[PDB]
Amino acid sequence: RYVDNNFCGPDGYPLECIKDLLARAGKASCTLSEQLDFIDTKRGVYCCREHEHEIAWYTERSEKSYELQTPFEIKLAKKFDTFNGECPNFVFPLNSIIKTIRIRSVYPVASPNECNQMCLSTLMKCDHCGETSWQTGDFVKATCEFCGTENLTKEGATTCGYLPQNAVVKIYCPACHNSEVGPEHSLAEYHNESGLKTILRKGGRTIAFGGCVFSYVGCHNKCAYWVPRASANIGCNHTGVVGEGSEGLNDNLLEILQKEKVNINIVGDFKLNEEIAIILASFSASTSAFVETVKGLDYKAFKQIVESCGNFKVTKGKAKKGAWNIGEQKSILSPLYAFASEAARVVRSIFSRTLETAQNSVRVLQKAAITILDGISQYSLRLIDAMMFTSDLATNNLVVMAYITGGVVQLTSQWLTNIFGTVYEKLKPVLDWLEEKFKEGVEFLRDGWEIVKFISTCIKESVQTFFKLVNKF
Ligand SMILES: [Zn+2]
Ligand SMILES: [Zn+2]
Ligand SMILES: [Zn+2]
Repeated sequence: RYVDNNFCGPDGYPLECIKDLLARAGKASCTLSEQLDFIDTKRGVYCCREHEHEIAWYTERSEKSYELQTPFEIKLAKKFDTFNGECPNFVFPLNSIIKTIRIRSVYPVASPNECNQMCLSTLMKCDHCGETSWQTGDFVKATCEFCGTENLTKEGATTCGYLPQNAVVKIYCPACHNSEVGPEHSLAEYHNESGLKTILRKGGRTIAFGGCVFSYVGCHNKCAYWVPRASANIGCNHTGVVGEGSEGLNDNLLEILQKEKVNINIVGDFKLNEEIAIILASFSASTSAFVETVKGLDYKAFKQIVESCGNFKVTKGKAKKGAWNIGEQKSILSPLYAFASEAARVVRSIFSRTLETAQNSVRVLQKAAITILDGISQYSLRLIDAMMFTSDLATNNLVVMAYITGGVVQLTSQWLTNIFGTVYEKLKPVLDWLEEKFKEGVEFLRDGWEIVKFISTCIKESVQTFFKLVNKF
């Protein structure tokens, strides 16, 4: 059984066998340092006659007596210097600074509408698809971004995203929706009805998830509010990764984020990729504000907006060691890019959905694509239109491609109207060609995409064929 260098367990709480040792010795009321000196006299790891409490973690804790040590007393956690091997799961990430804090007793909030909802992610299999990816939600259920379905949380790597100010977690509160109990219930009633597996201690009930320890504050509008009473900080307010496989993931986060300023490095041309779009969304108050923000976006505006927050420095050119290299297309489902803003959640969903393509025409795929996009947000269509037609959008997501590509027949009609002054009968074979191309379904989505960009901001082989047809009239 592995402990830290203060002989507390992997979950941050003291061990029963150590409390019994110190109690028999009459050291229970002593300060932490005196208790540890005693334990060392008993040979530390081998102070128990039935255990070998190998020390895996190095932690710095308050002097508070051992029996009163909790995850809320930790200030620093990292791998123990002489421990050769991989670490077991630990409540906090390694190489992290730990901070600690009805709602008025926690945050300077004027009303619940000023609280921000944290982004909680779990790495797990989606039953609906078979894919394994980072699903976004809370500590009870999460949504699979590929298909939009909800799955119950399972054991695996977990993370909380970048901490917003006044961070809360909003959970469906069955105690309030159950009309027999309703709002104004007692605390005991909430925890008995919620049905989720909390960690019960003499000091209350808490939840350990994604590098934070949450506690219950209160309810509003039949939702329960939890707050990260304790949270890790590995750099730029990121809370790191905990759970199976977290050690490798943390190494990737620490290399990039644990700096005085996080270097955002745009490699090659500045294109509004999925990764850049969500980084900018992180700084937008609302989805509607983001729609206005992305209009006319270029590198300079991106640099100014991102750097204005103080935690980042934006540069461009060649890839650099230790920098946040953006330009090679990487998955947006990661502990990195775990932004908690409203606009960021919409952007993540838009660029992560897939289509159920089965020999369908472009017109059919567009109808399905719009249905998906409308479900995500009523601004999703205006947001995509802005990114595509007032900026320089690039993606390989089929839902976004299907929505835009299906409109090429209307854009072509208007484009030909603008060039030649009206719609001519001689130009019908160009529209008829597109209608036949729509029968290719997925096979034409990339070809149409390039055509839309060509006419949108007015040469690839798909456009050379189309353009040659137009030049016949
Ligand atoms: Zn023991
Ligand atoms: Zn899925
Ligand atoms: Zn409630």
